[PDB]
Amino acid sequence: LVHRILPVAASYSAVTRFIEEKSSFEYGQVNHALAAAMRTLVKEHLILVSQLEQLHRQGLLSLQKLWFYIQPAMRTMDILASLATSVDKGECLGGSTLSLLHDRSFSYTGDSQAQELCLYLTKAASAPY
Amino acid sequence: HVSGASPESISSLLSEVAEYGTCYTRLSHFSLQPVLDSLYSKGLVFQAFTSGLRRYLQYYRACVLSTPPTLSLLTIGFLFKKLGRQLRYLAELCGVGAVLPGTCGGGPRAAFPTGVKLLSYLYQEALHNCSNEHYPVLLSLLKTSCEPYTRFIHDWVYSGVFRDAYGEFMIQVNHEYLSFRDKLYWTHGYVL
Amino acid sequence: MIHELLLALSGYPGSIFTWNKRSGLQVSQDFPFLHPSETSVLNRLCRLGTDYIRFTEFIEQYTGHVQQQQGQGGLHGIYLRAFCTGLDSVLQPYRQALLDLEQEFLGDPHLSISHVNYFLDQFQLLFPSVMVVVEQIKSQKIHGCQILETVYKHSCGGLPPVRSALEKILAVCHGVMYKQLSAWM
Repeated sequence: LVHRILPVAASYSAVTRFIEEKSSFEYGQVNHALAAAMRTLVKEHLILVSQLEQLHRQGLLSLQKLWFYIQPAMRTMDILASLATSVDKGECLGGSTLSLLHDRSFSYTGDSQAQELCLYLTKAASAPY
Repeated sequence: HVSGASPESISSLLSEVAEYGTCYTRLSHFSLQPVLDSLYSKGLVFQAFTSGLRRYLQYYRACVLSTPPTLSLLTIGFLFKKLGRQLRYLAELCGVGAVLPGTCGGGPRAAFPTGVKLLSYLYQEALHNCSNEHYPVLLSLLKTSCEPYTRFIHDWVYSGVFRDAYGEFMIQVNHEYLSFRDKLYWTHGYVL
Repeated sequence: MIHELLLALSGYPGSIFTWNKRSGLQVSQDFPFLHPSETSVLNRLCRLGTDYIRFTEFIEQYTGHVQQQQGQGGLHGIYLRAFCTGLDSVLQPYRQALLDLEQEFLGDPHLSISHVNYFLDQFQLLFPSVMVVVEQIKSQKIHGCQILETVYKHSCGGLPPVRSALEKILAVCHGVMYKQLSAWM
């Protein structure tokens, strides 16, 4: 059960490295906006782990309750960590990472749990273009 | 042989719950595998089906957690019986769940319909079990499943835009249209 | 002998209660520790159980067993399925009762079998009766709506409990008929 709850960590350290490296002036005006609105989701992730700690302090949380509690943010991180691999993998910058955000938003057209996150990353990353 | 308060029927009773569990694991697996962003074998519509299935699996998981931690041994099974069959049925509805029933090997690996065929396979199964208690589960899967086609329809309806990846949508377009002439306009068509 | 019986009645056999397909449930009939007097009572109690197992097997056999794959009214049909959906819900109180007995045994560590006989003895009569309703269906290969009548003729039963019990099933089955008539009309 620890292993099944461990993928949200590999999708947290990989997600954070992309927000440091692709914030430099060299990567271009849009790659900066994509990571600057991806850093806001990391602040909210930290806000969740602080609430879970208070429940743990009162002896009122267990590994079966934690497993159900983190499921919503296991998905948000998974969409942010895959998208970051791709924007980095193709060395995309400028508009090559404003098309990759339009197309991924279509990929999930029925989900609405992940569609709102992507549709948001494109409103934020297309402000400079 | 030797056991701490375990007459065989307890093991047999434990075996029946187990059947339910095996399905959960396999099913949780069948839906869990996400699209991966490159599901060529399955269609856009197959990726919609799985998403919906998980929503059910999540609701199924929540009921298991809700169970009073304190309850009688026999009472726990009698409580979950309705659900236990409900899921095994859900399992068989999909080939995977049907597969590894336990009465057979994993070799059959029955092919699952995909594209329009899947949407239809479901509708027919809808009419077959319409009066049965298991029918509401299907209506739900279908409603969500049908969403992609509607968008396709809207895109090729209010708009004339022709858009597809795996060509699961029945209408088809060719390069004869790019000839842009009356004879080749007819030569370009749609599937039957 | 106590928790063991509830396990057997609940529908899972044990060595003391030997399931034989021909004999349903059957006691070994020979234990120097238990005198013959309690044996007969157990056999009597076993009868309710013999029927519980057969019913579940049948319900399991024709209900949800397949995703609608020579299917015919005896073999299958929306109506045949409806009979099964009802059979289990009519048998529900028997489940609740068995569950309740355990709570009392948890409550007290020494309750006679006779106490069991008394609480379960209202079912001792309803179960044999429901058996013929199904037995007629299988032998005559009753097909489709003809099942709706087969119960209705047994709706004139001289036991008030049985009448109420079967009536519930017809209400369930009518639902489908009302459902199919809901379209052609």
